[PDB]
Amino acid sequence: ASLLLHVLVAHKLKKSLDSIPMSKTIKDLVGGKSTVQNEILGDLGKEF
Amino acid sequence: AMAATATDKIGRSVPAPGKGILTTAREHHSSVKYASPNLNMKYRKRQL
Ligand SMILES: *P(=O)(O)OCC(C)(C)[C@@H](O)C(=O)NCCC(=O)NCCS
Repeated sequence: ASLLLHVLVAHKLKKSLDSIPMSKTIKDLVGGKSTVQNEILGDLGKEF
Repeated sequence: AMAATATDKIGRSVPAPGKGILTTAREHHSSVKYASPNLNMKYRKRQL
């Protein structure tokens, strides 16, 4: 589930796996862009 | 009687609504112990 979540969040923000550290939160990585937070949460709900 | 526009502040969500228009009610209460002739229409009229 760690490979699957890393890849889905990385592909959404359009960044390589190394760019997104797993220690950070979705709200953190997104900056203030709540439009992109709502997409990642919708994608994680669709997935798991 | 009035028509105003306001931006908000530093942000990263274009579609997020904010409170800049609160500024239409801006006024200064530091010194307010005694009523202000300028607010009294009889005074304004006398001066005219
Ligand atoms: P983020 O926390 O800004 O969320 C994104 C959003 C699109 C869900 C949100 O900002 C929102 O509800 N925007 C529309 C707000 C609104 O109705 N403003 C008036 C014209 S649509």
